[PDB]
Amino acid sequence: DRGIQMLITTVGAFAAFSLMTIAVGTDYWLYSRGVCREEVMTHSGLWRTCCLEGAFRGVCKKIDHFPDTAEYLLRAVRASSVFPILSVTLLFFGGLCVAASEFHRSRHSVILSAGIFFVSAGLSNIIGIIVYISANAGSYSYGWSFYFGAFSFIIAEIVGVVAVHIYIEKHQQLRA
Amino acid sequence: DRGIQMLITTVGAFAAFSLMTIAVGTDYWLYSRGVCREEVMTHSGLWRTCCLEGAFRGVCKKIDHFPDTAEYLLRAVRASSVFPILSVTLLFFGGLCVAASEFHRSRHSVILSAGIFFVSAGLSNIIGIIVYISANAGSYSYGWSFYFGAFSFIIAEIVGVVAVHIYIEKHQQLRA
Amino acid sequence: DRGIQMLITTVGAFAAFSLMTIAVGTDYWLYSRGVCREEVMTHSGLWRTCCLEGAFRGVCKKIDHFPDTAEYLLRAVRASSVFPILSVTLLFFGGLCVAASEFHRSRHSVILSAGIFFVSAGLSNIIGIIVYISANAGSYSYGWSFYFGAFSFIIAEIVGVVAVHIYIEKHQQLRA
Amino acid sequence: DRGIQMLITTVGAFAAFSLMTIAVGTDYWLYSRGVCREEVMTHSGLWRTCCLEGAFRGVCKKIDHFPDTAEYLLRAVRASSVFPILSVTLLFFGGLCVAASEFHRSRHSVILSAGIFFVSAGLSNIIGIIVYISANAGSYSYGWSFYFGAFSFIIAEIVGVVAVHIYIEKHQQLRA
Amino acid sequence: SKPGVFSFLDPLAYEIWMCIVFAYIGVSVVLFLVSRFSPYEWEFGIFNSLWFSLGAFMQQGCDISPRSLSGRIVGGVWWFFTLIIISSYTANLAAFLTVERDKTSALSLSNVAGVFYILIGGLGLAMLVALIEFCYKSR
Amino acid sequence: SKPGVFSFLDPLAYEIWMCIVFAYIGVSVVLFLVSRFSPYEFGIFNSLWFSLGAFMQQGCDISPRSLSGRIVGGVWWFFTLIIISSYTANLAAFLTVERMVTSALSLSNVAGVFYILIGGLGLAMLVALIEFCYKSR
Amino acid sequence: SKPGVFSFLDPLAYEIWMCIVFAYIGVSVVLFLVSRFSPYEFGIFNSLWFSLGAFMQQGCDISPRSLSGRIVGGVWWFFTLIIISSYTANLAAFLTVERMVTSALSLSNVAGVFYILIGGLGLAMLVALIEFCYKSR
Amino acid sequence: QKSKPGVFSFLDPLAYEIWMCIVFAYIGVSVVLFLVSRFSPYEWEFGIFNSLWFSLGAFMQQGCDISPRSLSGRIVGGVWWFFTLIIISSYTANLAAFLTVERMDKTSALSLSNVAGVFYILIGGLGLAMLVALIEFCYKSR
Ligand SMILES: CCCCCCCC/C=C/CCCCCCCC(=O)OC[C@H](O)CO
Ligand SMILES: CCCCCCCC/C=C/CCCCCCCC(=O)OC[C@H](O)CO
Ligand SMILES: CCCCCCCC/C=C\CCCCCCCC(=O)OC[C@H](O)CO
Ligand SMILES: CCCCCCCC/C=C\CCCCCCCC(=O)OC[C@H](O)CO
Ligand SMILES: CCCCCCCCCCCCCCCC(=O)O
Ligand SMILES: CCCCCCCCCCCCCCCC(=O)O
Ligand SMILES: CCCCCCCCCCCCCCCC(=O)O
Ligand SMILES: CCCCCCCCCCCCCCCC(=O)O
Repeated sequence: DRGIQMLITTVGAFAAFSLMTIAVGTDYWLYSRGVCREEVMTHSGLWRTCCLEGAFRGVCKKIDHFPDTAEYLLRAVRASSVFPILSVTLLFFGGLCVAASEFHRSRHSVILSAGIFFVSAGLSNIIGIIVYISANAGSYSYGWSFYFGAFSFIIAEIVGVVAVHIYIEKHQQLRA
Repeated sequence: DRGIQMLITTVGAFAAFSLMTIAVGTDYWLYSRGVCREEVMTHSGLWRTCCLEGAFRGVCKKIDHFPDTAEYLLRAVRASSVFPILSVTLLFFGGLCVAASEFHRSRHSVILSAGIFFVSAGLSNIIGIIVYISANAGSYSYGWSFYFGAFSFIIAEIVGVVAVHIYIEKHQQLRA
Repeated sequence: DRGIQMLITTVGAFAAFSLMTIAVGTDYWLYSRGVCREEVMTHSGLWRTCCLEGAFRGVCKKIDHFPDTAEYLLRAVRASSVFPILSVTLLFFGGLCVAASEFHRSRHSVILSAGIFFVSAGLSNIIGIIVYISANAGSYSYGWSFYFGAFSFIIAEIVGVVAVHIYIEKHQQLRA
Repeated sequence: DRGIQMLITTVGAFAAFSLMTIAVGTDYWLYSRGVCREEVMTHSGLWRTCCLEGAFRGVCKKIDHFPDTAEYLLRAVRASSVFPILSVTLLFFGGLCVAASEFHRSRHSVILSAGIFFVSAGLSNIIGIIVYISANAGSYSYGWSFYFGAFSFIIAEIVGVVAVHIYIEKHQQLRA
Repeated sequence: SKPGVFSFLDPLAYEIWMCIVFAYIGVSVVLFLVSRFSPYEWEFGIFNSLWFSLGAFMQQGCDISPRSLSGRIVGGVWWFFTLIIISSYTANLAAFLTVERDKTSALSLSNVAGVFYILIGGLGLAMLVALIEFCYKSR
Repeated sequence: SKPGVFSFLDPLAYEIWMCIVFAYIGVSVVLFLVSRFSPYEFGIFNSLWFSLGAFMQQGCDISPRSLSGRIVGGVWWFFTLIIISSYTANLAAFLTVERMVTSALSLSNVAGVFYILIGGLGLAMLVALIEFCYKSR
Repeated sequence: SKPGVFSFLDPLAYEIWMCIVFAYIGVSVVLFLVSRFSPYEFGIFNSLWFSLGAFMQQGCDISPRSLSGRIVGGVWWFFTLIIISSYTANLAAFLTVERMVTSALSLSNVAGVFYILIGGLGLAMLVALIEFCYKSR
Repeated sequence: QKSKPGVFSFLDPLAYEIWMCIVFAYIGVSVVLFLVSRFSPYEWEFGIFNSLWFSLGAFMQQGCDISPRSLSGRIVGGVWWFFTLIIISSYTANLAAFLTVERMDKTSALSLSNVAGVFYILIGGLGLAMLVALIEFCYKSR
C-alpha cells in the first residue's frame, strides 16, 4: 500500500499546513465580550480583536498582549505566538521533505525526517494551545480558528505515524 | 453436556422472555406516595399508576411522563420505554433462533445469532433500568416487577454465554 | 526436618491452646472506668468486671451484656462468647489430631485435618476479636488476656502452615 | 572502563568524604532570624549560630539544642548529630577500603566492602537530613553547607553502585 | 448514631451498587463474546473474563490483557468507568466525614466491621469450595 | 439543580479534558517513534494501549525497556498521578461545600458513565462483527 | 500540637491497624492452603507477597487460577479498596477541619514513614548479609 | 486576593522538603534494591537501571514488569510500597483540604492554569526523549 501511504502522507501534510496557517492568520479563536476602540460581543484571534455587533462592528484593534518572572514569560511567549508559528514552520519543512522524497529515493532518512518534523509540529501546537488558554485565563467560547489548530495537531500526528511506517517498511523490506 | 446445554439454553430463553414480558406488562415497579385521581400509598409500573389503599383503592391512571434538551430526551425515552420493549423484542428473536437452530444443523451461525441476541437484550435491559431510575428520582421502594426485569437480565446473559459455548464447541468438534 | 517439624507442631498446638484457654478464662481483657456494684478503674474480661482500687477492690460482678436486629445479634454473639469458645474447641480438636497422627501413620489426612482445624481456629479468633472490640464501642486499654488471644491467633496460623507442609511433603515424597 | 571505573570510584570517594566533612564543619546550613547574643538575620550550622549583620556581626554562639519522649530523642539525636558524623565515618572507611583494594587483589570482598560502606553512608546521611529538618521546624532558607550534605549523598550512592559493579565484574571475569 | 455494619456502602446509593454489579456482568460477557466467536483465534474464556473485569474494577491490574481492538475498547471503557466510580466513592466519603448532618475522629473498627465480616466469610467460603472441588476431582 | 448527564466531568475544566486527549495522542506517538528507532513490541496500536492503561492507572502487558521509552513513560506516569489526584481532590471539594451549605451519590449524577460504558460495549460488538466479516472475505 | 512521629496512622484507629495485620495473615494462610489442596506457585511465602502487594494496590507477579484462590483474592481486593479509600477520605477530613479552625504538609507529619522506610532498607541489607553468609557456609 | 495559580502550584500540597526527601528516598531505595539483588553470588534482572525503573513505577502506582523474588528484595519493595501509599494519599488529602477551604464557599472546576506546569513537564519530557533517542541512535550506529 506504499502508493496509498504516500498519497495519505502528501494530502495530510498539505491539510495540516493549510489548517494551521489559516488558524494562525484568521481571527476567530475566541468569542468574548471585550472592546474594539462600553463592552460588546467580540471575536479575538492571536493578533487582533474585532467587534461582532453594533456601530463599530467590523472594527478590529491590535491586541494589547501586554497590560513576576512567570507572568512576564507567559505574556512574552503568548504575545509573539512563538509556538503556533514554530508549528507552521515545522509543518512547512515536513512538507518539503515529503515532496523531496520522490525526487531523491537514494536516501531513506528524508521521509523519516518528514515524520519527525510532523511529530515536532504537533508538540509545538500543543504547547501553543496551552499557552494561549492559560494566557487568556490571566463567559467565552472558542471559534473555528481554534479548532483548525486542533485538527492540524491531530492530522500532523497521523501523518508523522504514516511517514515513520513508510521508512520502517523500506528498511525492513530492503534489509530482509 | 450437549443435550443439557441445549436444554438450559431453551428453558433459559423462555424464562428470560417470560420474566421480561411480565415485568413490562405488570404495574409493580415502584411503591411510592401519590394520587391515582391528600396522597396515599400507590404502586406504579411503566404505564399505569394505581392506589392500593383508600376510597379509590384499585383505581389506575396513565402516568403523565410529560407533566433542558437532555431532560427532554430522558423523558421521551422513558415515556416510550423503548429500551425494555427492545429487550423483549431481542429476547423474542433469540428464542426464535434457538428454536430454529434445532432444524438448520447445517448452518452453525443460527445458534451464535441466538447468543448475540440474548447478550444484546441484556444490554438494552440495563439501559432501561438506568433510564427508569434516572427519570424517577428526577421515599419509595421497588416491587416484584422491577426484580423480574433484573432477573431477566441475569438469565439472558447466562443463556448468551451458554449459546456461544455451544457454537464454539461445534466449530471445535468440526475441526477435530 | 520432619522430627523438628512435628516438634514445632506439637509445642505450638499446646501453646496456642493454653494461651487461648487462659485468655477466655482470665479477666484482664480491658482496663476501663466502670463500676463493681461512683466509677473507678476496673478490669473487665469476657464474663466478669472487677474493681482495681478503693474499698470494693477485688470485687467482681457479671458483665450485663444485654443492657435494631444488628445490635441485637452483636450483643447476643458477644454475650455468649461464641467465637472465642469455638476457637478453643477447634484448637482442642487440632491438638487431638496432632497427637493421633503418630499413633496412626497409615492415614495421611489426620495431620492435614490438624492443619485445617488450626487455620479455622485462627479465623474464629479474628471474628471474636472484631466482635469484642465492636461490642465495646457500643479512655481504655487492653490487658494481657487480650494479647494472649492475639498471640494464640498468630501461633495457630503458624502451626496450621507447618502441619500442611508436613502433609504436602509426605504426599510429595511418597508419590515421588 | 576498568581503569576509568576505579578512577571514578576513587575521585568520588574523596569528593563525597570532603563534601560531607566540610558540611559537618561549616556553619551555613540555615539562614534564619535570631540572636547570637531585637533579632537580626543569622546563619546556623549543626553547632554554632552566628549573626551576619549588625553590631555583633561575625559573633558566634553554641546552639542550645536543649532549651514528650519522642521530642527528647529527636533533640538528643539532633544535638549529637550522630547521623552526619556516622555518615562521615562510613565514608572514611569506604575510602580506606577503596585504597586498600588496590593492594589485596587476591581478596575481592575489599572493594565490595567499599561499596557497602558508601551505600550505608548515604542512608545515614538521609536520616541526618530528616532529623535536622524535623528538629528545626519543630521564614528560613538553606545554605551551601546543607547542599554540600545533599551532594555528598548523591555522590556516595553513585560510588557505591560503581564499586558493586567492579566486584560483580571481578566475579564474572573470574568465572570466565 | 451507631455506624451500622454495612455503613461502608453509604457513600453510593443502593441503585449505583446494583448497577455496578449489572455492568460488571455485562462487561464480562461482552469481553468473552468479542474475544471468542472471532474464529481467527478460537485465554479470555468466561471465567477469565470475569476475573479480568473484577481485577480491573478493584484496580488490581491483570494477568492478561485484551489484544484485539474489540477487547481493548471494552477494557478501555471499563477502565474509565472504574476510575470515575472509585474516585466518586472516595470523594463522597470524604464529604460525609468532614461535615456532620467541629472535630474529626479516627475511623473505629465499628465503621468498617462489615468489610471484615465479608472478608472472613469469603475465606470460609473459599475453604469450603476447595474441599468440594477436591472431593469432586478426587472421584 | 438536577445533575446533568455528563456532570462527572465537572471537577476539571473542558480545556483540561481536551488537553488530556491531546497529550494522550502526543505521548502515544512519541513512544512509538522512540521505540522503533532505538537499539533496544511498541507499535502504534500497542503504544496507544500502553498509554491508555497508564492514564487509567491499570495494567500494562508491556513496559518500555529503552532509556527514551522510559523517559516518556515516566513523565506520562507523573502527569497521570497529578491529574487523577486532582480529579479526586476537586470532586471531594465540590461535594463537601455542597454538604456545608443521606447525601449518598445517586445514580443520576453518574448516569453518563453508565451510558458511555454501554455505548462502548455496543461499539465493541460492532467492531468485532466488522473485523470478523472482513477476515471472512 | 507538634505532629507526632507516627501521626500518619491517625486516620484509622489502632484496632483497625491491628486487625488489618491479622486479616493479612489470615488471608495469606488461607490462600496458601486452598492453593496446595486444589486441582488447578502459591507457597506460603509467595502467598504472603501476593497479599502484601494486593493491599498496597501494587499489582502482582502471579494471580490465583483456581476458583477458591480467586474467591480469596477477590474479597481481599474488595477489603483493600474500602480500607485505602477510608484512609484517604478520613485524612482529607482531618486536614480540612483544621484549615477551617502553612498550607503544605511538613516533613514532620510524615517523618515516621521516612524512618520506617530507612529502617526497612537497613533491615533488608542485614537480611541479605545473613542469607549470603548462610549460603556461603 | 485569590493568588492567581502559579506554574508548579501542583507541588503546593507538600512542602519543598518533602519533595526533596522523596527524591533522595527514591535514589536510596533503588540503590539498596540493586545491591541486595546482586552481590548475592547465588544468582549473580534487577540491575541499577531496572532498579530505578521498578522504584519509579512503584511510586507512581503503575506496577511493574519485574518483582523482587528474594526476601531482602521483598522487604525493600514492601517498605517502598507502604511509603508510596502514605505519601500519595497525603498528597490527595491535602489538595482536597486546600480546594475546600480558602485561607488567603462556591468551589470551581480546576482550570488549565492550575495544572499547566504538569503539561509543560510532560511536553519537555517528550522533547527530551526524542533527543536522547537521536543521541542513542547516533552512538549505536557508529
Ligand atoms: C528511569 C528513567 C526516569 C526518567 C523519567 C522520570 C520522570 C518522572 C518525574 C517527573 C517530574 C520531574 C520534574 C519535576 C518538576 C520540577 C519543578 C520544579 O522544580 O519547580 C521549582 C519551583 O516551581 C520553584 O518555584
Ligand atoms: C470470580 C471470583 C470472584 C469471587 C469473589 C468476589 C468478591 C468481590 C466482592 C465482594 C463483596 C460481596 C459482598 C457485598 C456485601 C453485601 C452487603 C449487603 O448486601 O448489605 C445489605 C445492606 O447492608 C442492607 O442494609
Ligand atoms: C489503543 C486503545 C484503543 C482505544 C479504546 C477505547 C477506550 C477509550 C477509553 C475511554 C474514554 C471514553 C470516555 C469518554 C467519552 C467522551 C464523551 C463525553 O465525555 O461526553 C461529554 C459531552 O460531550 C458533554 O459535553
Ligand atoms: C512477603 C515477604 C515479606 C514482605 C516484607 C515486609 C515489608 C512490610 C512493609 C510495610 C509494612 C511495615 C511498615 C509498618 C510498620 C509499623 C510502624 C509502627 O508500628 O509505628 C507505630 C508505633 O507503634 C507507634 O505507635
Ligand atoms: C465489580 C464487583 C464489585 C463489588 C460490588 C459490591 C456490591 C455490594 C452489594 C450490592 C447490593 C446492594 C447494596 C446496597 C444496600 C443498601 O445498603 O442500601
Ligand atoms: C489516556 C487519556 C484518555 C482519557 C480519556 C478521558 C475522557 C476525556 C473526555 C473529554 C471530553 C471533553 C468534553 C468536556 C466536558 C464539558 O465541558 O462538558
Ligand atoms: C498487607 C497488610 C499489611 C499492611 C501493613 C500496614 C502497617 C500496619 C501498622 C499497624 C501498627 C499498629 C499500631 C497503631 C498505631 C497507634 O495506635 O499509635
Ligand atoms: C520518585 C520520583 C517522583 C517525582 C518527584 C518530583 C520532584 C519535584 C521537584 C523536587 C524539587 C523541589 C520542588 C519544590 C519547590 C517548591 O515549589 O517549593
